Amino acid sequence: LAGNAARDNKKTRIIPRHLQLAIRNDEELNKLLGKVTIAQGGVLPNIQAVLLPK
Amino acid sequence: KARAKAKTRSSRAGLQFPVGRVHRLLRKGNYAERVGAGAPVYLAAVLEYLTAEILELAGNAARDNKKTRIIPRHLQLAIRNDEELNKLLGKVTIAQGGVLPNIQAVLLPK
Amino acid sequence: HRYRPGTVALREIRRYQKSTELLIRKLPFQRLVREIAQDFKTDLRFQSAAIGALQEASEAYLVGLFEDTNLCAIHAKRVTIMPKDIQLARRIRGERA
Amino acid sequence: HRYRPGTVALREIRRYQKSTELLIRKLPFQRLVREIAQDFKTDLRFQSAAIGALQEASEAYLVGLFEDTNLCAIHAKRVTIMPKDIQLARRIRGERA
Amino acid sequence: SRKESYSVYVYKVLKQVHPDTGISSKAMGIMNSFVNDIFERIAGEASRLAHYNKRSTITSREIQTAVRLLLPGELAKHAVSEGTKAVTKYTSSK
Amino acid sequence: SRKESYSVYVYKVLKQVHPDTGISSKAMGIMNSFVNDIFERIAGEASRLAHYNKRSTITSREIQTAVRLLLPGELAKHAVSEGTKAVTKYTSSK
Amino acid sequence: KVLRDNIQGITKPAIRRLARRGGVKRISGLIYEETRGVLKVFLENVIRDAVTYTEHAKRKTVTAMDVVYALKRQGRTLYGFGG
Amino acid sequence: KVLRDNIQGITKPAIRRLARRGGVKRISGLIYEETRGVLKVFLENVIRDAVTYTEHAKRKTVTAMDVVYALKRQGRTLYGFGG
DNA sequence: GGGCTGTGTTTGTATCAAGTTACCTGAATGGTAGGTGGGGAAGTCCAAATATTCCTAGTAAGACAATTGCATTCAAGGCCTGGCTGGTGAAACCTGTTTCCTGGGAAG
Ligand SMILES: [Mg+2]
Repeated sequence: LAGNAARDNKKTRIIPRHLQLAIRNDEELNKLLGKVTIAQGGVLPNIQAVLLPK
Repeated sequence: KARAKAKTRSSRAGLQFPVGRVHRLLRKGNYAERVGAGAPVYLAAVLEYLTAEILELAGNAARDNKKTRIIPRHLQLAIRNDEELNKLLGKVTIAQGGVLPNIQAVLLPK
Repeated sequence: HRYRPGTVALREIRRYQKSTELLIRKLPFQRLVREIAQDFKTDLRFQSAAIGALQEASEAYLVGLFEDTNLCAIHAKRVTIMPKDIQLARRIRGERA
Repeated sequence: HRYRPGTVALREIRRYQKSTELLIRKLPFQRLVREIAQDFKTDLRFQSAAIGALQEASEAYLVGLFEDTNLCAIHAKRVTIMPKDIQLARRIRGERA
Repeated sequence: SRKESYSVYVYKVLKQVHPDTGISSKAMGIMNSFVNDIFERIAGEASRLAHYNKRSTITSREIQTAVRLLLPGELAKHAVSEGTKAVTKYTSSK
Repeated sequence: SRKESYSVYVYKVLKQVHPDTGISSKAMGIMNSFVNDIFERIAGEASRLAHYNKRSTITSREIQTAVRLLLPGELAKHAVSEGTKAVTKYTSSK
Repeated sequence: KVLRDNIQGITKPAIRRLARRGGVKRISGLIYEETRGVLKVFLENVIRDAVTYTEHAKRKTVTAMDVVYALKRQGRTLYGFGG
Repeated sequence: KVLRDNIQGITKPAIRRLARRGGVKRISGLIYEETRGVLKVFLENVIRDAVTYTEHAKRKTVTAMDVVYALKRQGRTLYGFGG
């Protein structure tokens, strides 16, 4: 899964953002590491669709 | 032949929890390979301070509700009355206890 | 004579925060475990101190859930819990992925 | 010309959910640890990979807090977070006794 | 067969600060299982303190750090000083 | 001196399903420390499975139960069957 | 042995009485289909962890320490039954 | 060494920028005296657990695995620095 | 002004536990010899912390504009409470069977 996110954003090497984003994209991989911070990752892109502009 | 008077190591330190039984639960629990002679002494004291501190507080709640024996409700209520005892057992359910009496003071009747 | 709404209710809160009784009864909770255990292994036995280890752990979770549900209901200027509260209670603790 | 309120704001949400940069700067967070460490033991040294182990763990907590704060603000028919939300966010997880 | 326990050693503490007090059977098992759990937290943090400093030895120093971690605030001030009395009394003997 | 690691054995897995892919230094350490942590969860639950059944022996049965506990749902179906291939291949050899 | 309709055994007052222990005055009528869901999630993460202990010792009875060992695993310790 | 007024080092935009990563559009002006409080609670439960490891090995430097061991204790695991 | 539910006080017995012990074995202690682990003292080198400036970026602020948040009023729906009926849950009784339950034992 870290190879795909490297490819989908045109990268040769896998930086930790991809490891941040390969986890929490898959459901069952996330439930294993549900408590776990990955260093230097940030979060997934997420808006609750109520803050959208008017 | 005979031998000397067997003085237990719980009486040689002024404790009540044993040190002979704790010292074979550090060599049959695979915690490490070598266990010092002073370590089950020091651990049977910390098992003895914390066994008092619940039962000290469990004695009061038995007395404040006119009871001779301590039922688990008192152990439920001695914990979570004290602050620092609660932060130790913050994740821990006590069986047959229920909760503390609590209302959020917004549900009071009008 | 006629109680107002919120008077017999508040009698129940000081009642059940005092007792230590079983709220979920035994046999309609024992048979709940005979549904979930059938998937993972058929023909299992249970010691009654292990069913009771669940009846005092499931009641240890809902009471821990509802007391953290009712924080949300008070938080939305309400006194009524709703199933949008629980589904947002559990997302904060991480108890559901 | 003149942006409406909520337009430059929503540009920031898709901006910072994409980068991996440091939001809390280094030296005004390094000196924060030189206040709390002074109580427990004076004259301690810190490896810079351990301060950075905190700068990526404190920012791992507030973002985990604010994303669970904003669930409450939306929950009270609002779009504004308030300090009654955080103090009720933390009481649900048990992160403050 | 034999079930080892800490039930006897509760009456030797219950009759120290409340000498006119009994204790029920089902409340013994809580203070029984309080001990076995608070045992292996302190041991199982002193155990993992042995690997973190590359020693095969549980000293009586390592139990002291594995009580200043598990016990919060004011219990961590007493249960340390309620152990170092029982060691200094122990080592001056024998 | 010598720091043992699992960094080399990642390139022997990274070049199995993505042969045209590199991996950075600071992302190696995550997959390094993913291994050492998911090692001692499985070992440290197989360890405590030895005491619960009164044996001094970690078999290859006890690692199988300490993977059906830590891994949830669909990983617990594959990583069991991705081990019993590597054992039956192993024992038919030698 | 199969006995169905027993997630509906958690009756309508027995969820209200659990609500009263949490300190809840007024509830909705749609918690009852939420509580039975969150309950069966919690028993499909304990019985699934308990049976793998009882199968491992090749026992046919999930004993009292088994469930406590399962609740030890999740980080919700239960005293009073051993373990 | 003593350097005060550094809970005020967590500046007003750097709490807003942390708010934007959580997905928050509009904030109040009274989060700033709440965030600095909840932050120093979280660092008085990590540094208090980290220093007892560094004192135990009689080290004077709280190293990288120490903090990770402290965050291991609370149940918030940090990968990437070891441990 | 009245009423309802919670609360209290007193008695008897059943049950639960407190009591003392008998043994008997398990384990707990005493005395010792051995090695090993760890603890302690040292040193070159190592990593972090500081003193500095410099520049720059974003922090801080002052102004303004518009939305949102709040407070009220409106409208009714939803839920709480209670008068009622009955179906099951539980407690007491009986057991055969099944499983364990280490424990010992035989045999390949
Ligand atoms: Mg043959």
